[PDB]
Amino acid sequence: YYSDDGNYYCVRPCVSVPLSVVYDKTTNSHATIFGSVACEHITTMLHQFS
Amino acid sequence: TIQKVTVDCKQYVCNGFQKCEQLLREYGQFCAKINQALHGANLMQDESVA
Repeated sequence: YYSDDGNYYCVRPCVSVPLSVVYDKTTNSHATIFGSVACEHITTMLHQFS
Repeated sequence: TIQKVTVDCKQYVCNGFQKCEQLLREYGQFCAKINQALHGANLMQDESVA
């Protein structure tokens, strides 16, 4: 898109980051993997445990 | 080996729109079956590698 301000922007799509759940059935314990995502992006796009 | 791929069936079919998501349910429990089949394939691949 060629904007009115004079800048050109590449427009990508949105609304989904990859998520996996590690599950241990015997101890009923679990953990979450945000695959291919650095922790900085994760810590940015939530509001204290969104 | 082959590349291990999984599919977020709900996101792939309906792209997040709720009107689509409502109508997805008249087709059996299709997305769960897709997920289970891909999970089993990837698990068999991992056991083969080991």
